[PDB]
Amino acid sequence: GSHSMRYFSTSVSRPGRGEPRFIAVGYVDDTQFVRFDSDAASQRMEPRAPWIEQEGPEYWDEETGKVKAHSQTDRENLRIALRYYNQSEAGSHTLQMMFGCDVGSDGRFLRGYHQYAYDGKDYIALKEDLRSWTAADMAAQITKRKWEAAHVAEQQRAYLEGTCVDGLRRYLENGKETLQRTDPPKTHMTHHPISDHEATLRCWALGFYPAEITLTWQRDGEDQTQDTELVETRPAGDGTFQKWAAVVVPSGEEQRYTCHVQHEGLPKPLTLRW
Amino acid sequence: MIQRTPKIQVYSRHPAENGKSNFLNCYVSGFHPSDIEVDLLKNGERIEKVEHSDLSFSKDWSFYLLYYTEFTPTEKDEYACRVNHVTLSQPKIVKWDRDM
Amino acid sequence: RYPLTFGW
Repeated sequence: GSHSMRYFSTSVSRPGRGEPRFIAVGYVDDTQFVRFDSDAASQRMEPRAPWIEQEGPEYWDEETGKVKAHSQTDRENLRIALRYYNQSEAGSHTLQMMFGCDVGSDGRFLRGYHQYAYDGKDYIALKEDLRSWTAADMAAQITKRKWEAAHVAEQQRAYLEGTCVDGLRRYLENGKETLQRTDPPKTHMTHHPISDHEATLRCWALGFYPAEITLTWQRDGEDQTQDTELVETRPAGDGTFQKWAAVVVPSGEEQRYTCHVQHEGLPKPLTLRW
Repeated sequence: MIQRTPKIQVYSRHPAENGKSNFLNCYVSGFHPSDIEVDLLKNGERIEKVEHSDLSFSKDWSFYLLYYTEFTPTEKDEYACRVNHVTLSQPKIVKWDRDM
Repeated sequence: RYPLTFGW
């Protein structure tokens, strides 16, 4: 199916306690593969997945340069945004950036992303056409003008459509045995009496990949609405993911309930009964 | 500036089996800003071999982190996750419900 | 492959 590549950088100012801390992480789909922490001693983009280790000194140099270069511009962007907003140098501010590209089933370009957030809210973003910018506010509009006069756009568009999808194609091939595997969920149900007239039913989905999954409870084939409790899909810590839905059930009624799990890695969607 | 309070999940990597070595996880997510204090507890005690994932964030700019350490569950050994953040008036301790 | 970045 479709795939993605993403970079997530975050700078935080530590006023009176040194220079800002820059952290950047890289993902193909739901699989991190690189990192750069400015408070690290390597001072280099480091690998975080096996299939990226096979990249040569040339690659690591290039990527190290671009992230280190970014960290520096960011640290000066935190300064500029203090001026733009007339903010106090006593307060700590955050500057996030996400960048990446979506591709289709055979590796064609679908969408490109380059956008920013100041203190957790939208700052400036590249519209879908990769031709224009959207500015969240008056400050971001100053930088919208600067990137317009600088013609940043036509550079980002060429990179996203080419280099970015070319790179994703490559990673998907080098990380083939992993980035394209589809692990189905290990499913099962539990039972917890809460107070003699009520018992929680809990449906489980474990060790699957990718993270996209649907858990559906039912009472006589009738979807429940939030009498059920979903938990946010969580990372197992080993490349796979987990999730569970629960319902509170009137004692003796347990068997009226069914669980319904849909996942890419399944042939047919499973249904479970206590 | 505008702050989100973290959601917390403590759990194990694999289905816990006493005597069988595993991994305990604490997943903090959907918070902002990124400065956060997370501890894995083995009977009220700070564990010293605890690692975490590289700072990352979600579509809404909110941060998430996985804290983890290897461990072997037992019938008596209790485990918790303690989390502190600007949005919290006091540390929040989430107990590992071995079978939640 | 890490992106190029620009000043605000």
